[PDB]
Amino acid sequence: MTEHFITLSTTEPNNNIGIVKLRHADVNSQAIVAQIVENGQPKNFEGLQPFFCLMAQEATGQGVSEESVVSFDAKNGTLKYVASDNALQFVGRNEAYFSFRKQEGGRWIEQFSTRTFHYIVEKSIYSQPFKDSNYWWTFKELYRIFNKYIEDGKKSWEQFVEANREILESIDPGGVLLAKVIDIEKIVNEKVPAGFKFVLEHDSEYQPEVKVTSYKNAIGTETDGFDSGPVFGGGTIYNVPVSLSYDRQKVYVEMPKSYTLAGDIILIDDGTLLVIKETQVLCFKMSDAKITKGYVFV
Amino acid sequence: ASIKKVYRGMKNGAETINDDLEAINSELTSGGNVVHKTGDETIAGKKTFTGNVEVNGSLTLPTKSWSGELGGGIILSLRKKGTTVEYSIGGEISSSILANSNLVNRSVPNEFCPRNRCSLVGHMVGGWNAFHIDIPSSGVCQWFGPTASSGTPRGTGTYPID
Amino acid sequence: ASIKKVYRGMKNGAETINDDLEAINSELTSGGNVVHKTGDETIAGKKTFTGNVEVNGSLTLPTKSWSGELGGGIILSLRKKGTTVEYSIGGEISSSILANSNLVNRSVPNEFCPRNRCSLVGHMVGGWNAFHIDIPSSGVCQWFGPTASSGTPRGTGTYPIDS
Amino acid sequence: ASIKKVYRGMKNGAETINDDLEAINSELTSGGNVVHKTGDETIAGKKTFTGNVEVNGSLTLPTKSWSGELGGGIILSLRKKGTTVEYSIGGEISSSILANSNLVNRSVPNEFCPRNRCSLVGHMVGGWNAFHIDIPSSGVCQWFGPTASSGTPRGTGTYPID
Amino acid sequence: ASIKKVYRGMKNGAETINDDLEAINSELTSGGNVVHKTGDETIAGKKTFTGNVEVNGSLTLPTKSWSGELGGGIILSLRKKGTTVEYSIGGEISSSILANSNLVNRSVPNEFCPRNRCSLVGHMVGGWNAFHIDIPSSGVCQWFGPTASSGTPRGTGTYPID
Amino acid sequence: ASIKKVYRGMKNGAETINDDLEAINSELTSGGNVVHKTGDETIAGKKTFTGNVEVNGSLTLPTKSWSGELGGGIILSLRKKGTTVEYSIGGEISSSILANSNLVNRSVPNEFCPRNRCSLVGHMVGGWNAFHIDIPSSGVCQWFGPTASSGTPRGTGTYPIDS
Amino acid sequence: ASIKKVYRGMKNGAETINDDLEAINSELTSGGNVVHKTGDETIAGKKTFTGNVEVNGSLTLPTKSWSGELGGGIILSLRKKGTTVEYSIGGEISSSILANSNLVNRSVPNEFCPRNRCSLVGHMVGGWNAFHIDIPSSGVCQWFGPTASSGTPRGTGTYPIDS
Repeated sequence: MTEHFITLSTTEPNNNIGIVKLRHADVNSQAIVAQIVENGQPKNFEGLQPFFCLMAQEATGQGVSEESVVSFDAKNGTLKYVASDNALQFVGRNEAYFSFRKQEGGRWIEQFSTRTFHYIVEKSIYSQPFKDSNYWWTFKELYRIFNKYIEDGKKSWEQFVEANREILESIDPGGVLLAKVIDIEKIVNEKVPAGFKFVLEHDSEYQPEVKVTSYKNAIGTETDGFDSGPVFGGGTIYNVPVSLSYDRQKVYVEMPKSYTLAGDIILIDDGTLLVIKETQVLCFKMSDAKITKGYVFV
Repeated sequence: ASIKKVYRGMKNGAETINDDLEAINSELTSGGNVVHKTGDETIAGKKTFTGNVEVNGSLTLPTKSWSGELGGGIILSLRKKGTTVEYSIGGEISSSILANSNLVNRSVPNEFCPRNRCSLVGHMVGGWNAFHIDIPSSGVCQWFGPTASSGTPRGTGTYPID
Repeated sequence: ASIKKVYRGMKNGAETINDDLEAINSELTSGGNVVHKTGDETIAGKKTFTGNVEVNGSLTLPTKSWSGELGGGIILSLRKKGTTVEYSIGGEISSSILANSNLVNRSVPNEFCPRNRCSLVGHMVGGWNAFHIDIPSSGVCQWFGPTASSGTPRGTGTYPIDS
Repeated sequence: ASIKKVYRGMKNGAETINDDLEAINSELTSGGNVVHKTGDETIAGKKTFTGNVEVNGSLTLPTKSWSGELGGGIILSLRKKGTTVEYSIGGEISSSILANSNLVNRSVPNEFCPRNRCSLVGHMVGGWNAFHIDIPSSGVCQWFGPTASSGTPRGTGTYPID
Repeated sequence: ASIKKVYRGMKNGAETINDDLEAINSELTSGGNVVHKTGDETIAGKKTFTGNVEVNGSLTLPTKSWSGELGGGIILSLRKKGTTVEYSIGGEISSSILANSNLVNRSVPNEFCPRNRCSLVGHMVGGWNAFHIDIPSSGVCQWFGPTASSGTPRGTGTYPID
Repeated sequence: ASIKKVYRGMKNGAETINDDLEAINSELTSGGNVVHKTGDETIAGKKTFTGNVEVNGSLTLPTKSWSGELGGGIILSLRKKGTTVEYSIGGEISSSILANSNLVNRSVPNEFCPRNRCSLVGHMVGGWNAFHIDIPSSGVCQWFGPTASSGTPRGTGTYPIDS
Repeated sequence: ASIKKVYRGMKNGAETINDDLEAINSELTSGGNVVHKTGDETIAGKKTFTGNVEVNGSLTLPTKSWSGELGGGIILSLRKKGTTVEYSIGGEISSSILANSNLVNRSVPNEFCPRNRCSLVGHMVGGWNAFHIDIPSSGVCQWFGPTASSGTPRGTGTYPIDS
């Protein structure tokens, strides 16, 4: 993270000497490293809690801006204050200082403070207001509304399905059946190896292990040429559930109905075969044997 | 001493004052960062005593010992104590040592080497024979006596280092 | 310092505190159990000075003196100063002392006896004659020079007592 | 420590006591008239240590140096360190010095002169020759060796003053 | 190794066992009270090796040295290495030593004295002359050669003590 | 260490593990089959120390003694200490022993016999006379000195046994 | 020993603990980085034995051998064992060797050279003749006997290398 080094005094009449410049959009990066000095020697603020006191223009009161400094060494008079979202809030030429107090029961005993230093906050693209849809906006405002749409949208949809489902299954003695069967059937079409059938011919006299994977927009299979697809090098890869059946030099791979794809059969030099239909690719990896032929079953 | 602050409208005021006075008075008898008239304590820093100092017990100073055969069979035993090194000549002359010659068998360490050239007066067992060995700033001792082949070297004393 | 206890509802609250503060402050300047920068005080206990010590006055250490004729008119004056004993050879040789023989007239006390054998280099008045007397841990001094019957022995220096 | 008087019906009683306690506590750590375990401080008065004193650093004592030709070409270098004076014999014998005669060229100053007669044993470069010089309370040194006209005198050690 | 007790119905049992096993395993590689195959360690107690011991580095044993003129000008240099003492004959015969006579100048210390009488064979420089010195349990050496008054004695070897 | 086996579904498992850990930890401090930094222990097997070995106590080695008259009143005392044998020549010559002749009274045992011929330098009591006896691998010692009938043989040292 | 970590909700907990205890107990009997009471093992590092050490078997030390004709026909056989070098004098004197002269035919290597000057007592075959050869720190041996032209040099013993 970014650090700003300052050697602040309590005796030397500086008033304005020492600038700290940072931006509005700087979450947890901007840090103030200060050395506290009194009469040329470091002052020990042991038993006193440090505070970042900010005198913001356009936002004054009794507690203009004050926050406890967490990282500090009172033995040597050093502190590290990380700029909080409240300190970044006030864009413009501001004044700040560090205070050290000994508070007990509401009322304070002792409180000594350092000289004032300039705390200048520069605008960000997030702070600057912009014109969108005929109205003037700030980022935080628009980001809040969009995240409300995304979260209330999800909640409204999960309630839509829940309420709709309960019309069919909860209000009917035989309607529960229709709902349940339709869901089971779909799972069996995607997770159970029953629908799709494929034959792999090999050179081995034994039972070679076959692993099947399905993926879209693979290398050099995208519609508009190389690197034209949304996910470069292949999208999501699905490990296809398989039911293996063996005969002499023939492996029968049963797969779910959803993985049914009739395309071009490409045989690679080793124990690897692909079925490519435009963007959709079905991969067959065979161990301890060499694929000679591959074809679907009717 | 670790003391608590006293202020107006303080809860347990009389208790705080008493605890602060007791903490202070405790350091007046034992412990803390103060030298006492009684007890074993460690003192740090450059202390200047303008008055007269009297020691009834034992005075301990940094001690370092060294012994080695300088040359020809002459063994010198050295013991450093502050700014004064105590020498002890011993052994037996085996080989012939020339007059005003250098002893090259063993050299005196730099921590025992004096600023000025010191002479160590010794006596030979047997007759009325006397000898002296010079220690330079380098540490390479010299036999300032006449040419001798046999004899017993003896002599104990002190020599300055600064 | 002798201080009074402070408690709630104390008759004379401020008075007691004042006397306690004055009693402590009195010990900060003079007396008590603390070592001061001014005045003559007695200190007890093992004091280890890690820093540098500077003395402008005079340093005093335990002192004990002894004098006696070792053998054949040879009187040795000894004075102990902590860990170093100062020797002084005097008198005049009356009787004949043999070469490499022990002086049996009077022995050196144990409090002056060193751990290791120490040689005391001396000079005879008149000639270029030199001699050395060895002091063992026993006490009986041994004349390591040649056979002599007459002469004036002289020699002053220091010898260690510990090793 | 500079402390204020505490009395009944005192204006700002809490601040008076607190400042008195803080002033006393400050002297318990640094400064004041009390000797501390840390920091460079100056101590005055006759301090008697009944216990055992241990020094790890350096011990400094009043030092005074003197050098001069006693007589016949013999130069003696003297250095005082408390109650012990360190001697160093050097130079070359130019003129004839008689046996049991007084050295009249330069006398030893009274501040270096011991109460009793001290014999400083030395050795002549080249042979088995030894010599001793007696120093009385007056300062006039005496060559107790034989009648010598040439030779190199050497000898380093320590002699008591009291 | 410092291990914690394992009991039934123990809160955070998984951590306790792992920490106990790791503490034991740490002592199997370095430190503890056990001797390891690697690292510099100190071993105490009577260790009996029934097998064959092989040393590739250096073997260090308790060493004690002694040197002194036995009689007539014969200096013997002795160095003990546990149960074997290394002797070295040197010097020059100054006074007449009788045949089968005792050397009375310096006696061999009891720590160097053997249980049985040992003969140390030597050779005289410049001639086909040989000599032997007998050392008893007492320490008083005996010259068993002929009545000699002058010559250079030499001889180096080893002799048992037990 | 004698430890119990830990398995799934073990009755009173907490006690079992604790007892096993305590039994192992006991062997880490004292006893067992491991060499400790404290206590008297017996070690077996070929131990090769590649590093430096330092002994502060006493080193003990296998010892075997032998004594006997080699020939003509010449008694040799031998003692083995690992790979070095200590010799001691004693007695007095009674009969006449020829020059370069073998002593046939009693031979040196094979366990004391070296691989190579070793010469034992000795000295005759009375004169500057010297002699040496060669010990071959056979055992029969040979007098390499001149023809002698009387005299006292003496000599003590060490000789190697291996090459 | 290689051990697996034990944690909350671990699959095969009882199995892991047992295999960890068995792995540790295996190193307590044989192998690992620990010295045992039984078996042949290699030890590295500076080991300091404060107690008494007893060896019942054989003690092996680093060995280095050298042999050469020093001068005039005298061959010296050397064998280094730790801090002690075993010497063996042999051969036959061919050329005339002067009294107190240096042997320049072959020099003793620096690894065999002692710190102090050692004398090797020997005996000449034929008579009561004795000789000694000095070995300095340089390596150039010196014949300390009288002027000899013929004879058989013999002598076996030991000499220190360190002082």
